[PDB]
Amino acid sequence: KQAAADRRTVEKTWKLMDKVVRLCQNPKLQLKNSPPYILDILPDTYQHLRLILSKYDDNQKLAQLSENEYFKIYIDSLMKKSKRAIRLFKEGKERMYEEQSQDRRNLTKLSLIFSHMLAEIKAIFPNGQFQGDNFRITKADAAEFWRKFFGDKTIVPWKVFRQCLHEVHQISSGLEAMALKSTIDLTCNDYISVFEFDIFTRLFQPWGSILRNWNFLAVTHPGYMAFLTYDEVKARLQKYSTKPGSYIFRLSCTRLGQWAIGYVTGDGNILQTIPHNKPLFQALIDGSREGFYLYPDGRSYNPDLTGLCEKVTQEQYELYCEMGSTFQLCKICAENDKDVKIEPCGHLMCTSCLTAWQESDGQGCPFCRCEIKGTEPIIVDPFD
Ligand SMILES: C[C@H]1CCCN(Cc2cc(C(F)(F)F)c3nn(-c4cccc([C@]5(c6nncn6C)C[C@@H](C)C5)c4)c(=O)n3c2)C1
Ligand code: NA
Ligand SMILES: [Zn+2]
Ligand SMILES: [Zn+2]
Repeated sequence: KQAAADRRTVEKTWKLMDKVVRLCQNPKLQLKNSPPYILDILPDTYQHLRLILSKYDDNQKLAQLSENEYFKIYIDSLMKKSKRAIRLFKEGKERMYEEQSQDRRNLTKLSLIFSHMLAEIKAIFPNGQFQGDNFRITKADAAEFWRKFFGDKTIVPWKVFRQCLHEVHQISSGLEAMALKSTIDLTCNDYISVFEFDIFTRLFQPWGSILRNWNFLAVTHPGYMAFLTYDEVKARLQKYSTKPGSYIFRLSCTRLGQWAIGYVTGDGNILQTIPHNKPLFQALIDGSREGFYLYPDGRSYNPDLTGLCEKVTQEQYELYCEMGSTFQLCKICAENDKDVKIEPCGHLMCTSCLTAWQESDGQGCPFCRCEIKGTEPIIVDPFD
């Protein structure tokens, strides 16, 4: 239960956001020219929040806004992520100036989250006016699922979303559900908004086989490159500029919900194509037949995608989860955060899973089988 999003609460996010901007303005960091551009995202976020406040310009309008379920979650997540970014500079110290450090990698993860939060607030409050209850989900079969399970809700907890999604498309394991959460929950707030749902269903359409499309195209395909700028797509394909047909497909934080396929032309140039509102697997099948998309990431084997027209190991899901912010999530249930540490081994899980485990098997830790001498409540941060 988050606090009401009153004017005072909104302004606390601006004060925390101005601190993040000040910390990121250190020339040693070189963030002025560093995508997705946190020095442009936080001012844009501030201007959007100001635009919202101007549309709810009276006591009664502000009473409606502070009670808006989506706005309350937005302000609460913005406050939490800004604080996490300040905490990152405080603990990273000199490591914040080394571009390859894990502390700078964590700053890039937060930068992507702020970029996604900005696109989300602009879609849900276009021109500063709430339109979440009138949001258009692009795929009709996806729209029918949202309306069936969540009615006119603009946002739902991940816990509820996953359970309802399982009712239509079965999720086989805790690791798969964790991998899925990092893919849909772009703002890393433990909620799925209708906007995040619309992005995921556009990327992995058609709806009828959405988890098969996601497992194949994002979890196991060697051509998948996650978020990349065009300059990184070029650097990635530059080593293979001597092999026409080499290709990769990436997401763009300035074109949410669409794919960009970068490839080597017959004359050695690197060009890109944005497929239409049609499955990515059909664009890869078409381009393969026509000799444009032959070697994913420059490698000779191009997986047979025709199966998707008419298998994933636990290790693959674990590696997929690296870029995400799911370390705080219980690996067993993939719906509650880790809040208990087993002693002496130190494995972590949620309280419900440990209780369920002690009432079921209980013959040692569920991960290492070592004798459970004790338990200890803990708080886990996604960057641990
Ligand atoms: C715009 C440029 C800026 C400079 C840096 N480069 C390279 C870069 C760097 C990072 C990092 F770690 F440093 F922050 C990174 N994190 N990240 C990512 C984060 C959360 C989830 C995801 C998904 C995913 N893709 N594979 C696994 N999963 C969980 C794709 C989603 C639908 C789910 C990805 C991603 O794409 N990153 C790409 C990008
Ligand atoms: Na979210
Ligand atoms: Zn659990
Ligand atoms: Zn253990």
